[PDB]
Amino acid sequence: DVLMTQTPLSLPVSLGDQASISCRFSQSIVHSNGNTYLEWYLQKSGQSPKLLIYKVSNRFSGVPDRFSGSGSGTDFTLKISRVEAEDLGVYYCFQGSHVPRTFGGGTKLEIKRADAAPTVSIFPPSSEQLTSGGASVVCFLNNFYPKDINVKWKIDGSERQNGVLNSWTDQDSKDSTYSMSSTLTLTKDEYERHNSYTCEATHKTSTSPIVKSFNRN
Amino acid sequence: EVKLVESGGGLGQPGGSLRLSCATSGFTFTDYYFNWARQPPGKALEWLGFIRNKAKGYTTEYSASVKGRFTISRDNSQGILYLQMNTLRAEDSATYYCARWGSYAMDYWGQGTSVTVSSAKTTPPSVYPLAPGSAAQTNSMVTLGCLVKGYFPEPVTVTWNSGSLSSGVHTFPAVLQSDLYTLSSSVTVPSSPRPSETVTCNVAHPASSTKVDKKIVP
Ligand SMILES: O=C(O)CCCCN(Cc1ccc([N+](=O)[O-])cc1)CP(=O)(O)O
Repeated sequence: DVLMTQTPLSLPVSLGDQASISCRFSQSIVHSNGNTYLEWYLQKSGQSPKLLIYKVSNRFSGVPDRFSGSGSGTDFTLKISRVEAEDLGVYYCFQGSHVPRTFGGGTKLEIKRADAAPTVSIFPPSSEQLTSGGASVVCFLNNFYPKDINVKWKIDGSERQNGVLNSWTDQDSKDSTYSMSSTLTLTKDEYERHNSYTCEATHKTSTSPIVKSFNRN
Repeated sequence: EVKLVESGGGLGQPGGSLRLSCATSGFTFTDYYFNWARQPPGKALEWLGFIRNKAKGYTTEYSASVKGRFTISRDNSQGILYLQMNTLRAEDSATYYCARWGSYAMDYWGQGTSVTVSSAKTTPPSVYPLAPGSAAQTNSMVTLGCLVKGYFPEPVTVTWNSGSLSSGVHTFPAVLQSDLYTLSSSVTVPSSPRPSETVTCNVAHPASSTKVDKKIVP
């Protein structure tokens, strides 16, 4: 079988710059009839995927000339010169001629901006939730850049894995940052068995982790 | 105009079945191969399989993820394409798309049809105030929020002070928890404006006919 590798997962760019996306294969996908069925599609947020380039370098009618596909045998490239707002979304290379027939992992075109540390805020369980027998501790890690971030939960100083659910926002249309929310959900019983609750974040903006905690007492 | 229309989406029962259709018009149906793809909310687009044209005998190919469990078929007299999904799983919750394929590859796609595989029943969410601890250093700005827990189906709407607070707001994508959805939202205001000025999250869950205004009390 042929292995397809689309890179990168994420592609930060500035408006006006060119972007290059890569689709490579573990072996040749040229068909005996001479064609190479390597296609490129764009899927904008909340939209159906749309064709951009077919058979490696054929730009579909209606696609701006800024877009172009190239490549050969095992290595393929989608180039976008002078990137504009309309181009933001997820690009996928695709081939359905060799097993596994498939789309690539996707490349999300995003906007480049200055590094920004997150604003971390932790919140204890409300009396309303407690009365219902549950205890959720919430931590927001807001407006950071770049998107990569790590969060650790600790109860009484020991790391906690069970019961943690996380959510992430799409890049902010206005300030180009990212935000994250993590919630540690415990029973009232377990919550009332411990005192220290910590949400700790590590981001490329600092070697020191951001630590936010609260004590039940 | 070349047209592909998916339909049949809805809530599916785990272990059940569901047949999606893709009605076409505007071109010669039998000349084309047809593809089915799906995109789970918060996940990548995924290829499911295709059915070839008349010249190729309408044979089929499937992804390893669904081979033997989904069936792709086509009614050549009606110009309709089907996706028979058997023994539904939660991983099948996604927006499904059909697309023809030919010399111009997948040049025309349908608008998609959404499927959600769950045994849950409509359930209002519990709305909880998120206020900073008694012991927590002062700041220039203060962040508050609301945890909207355990509802079904999607979605819920969250505003702050009736949309009066729009800037500095982050409503996070919902996640599945205990077979129900949970979401949170954050709002950031200057520290001098609160608690002197009330901050309330207005959460609406139309399916259960609920609207909750939760005030963030210190
Ligand atoms: O038969 C032709 O001349 C066109 C197809 C050329 C080979 N194809 C390439 C091919 C066909 C279908 C797709 N698609 O996504 O639907 C992609 C690539 C494979 P097969 O012979 O049908 O197995």
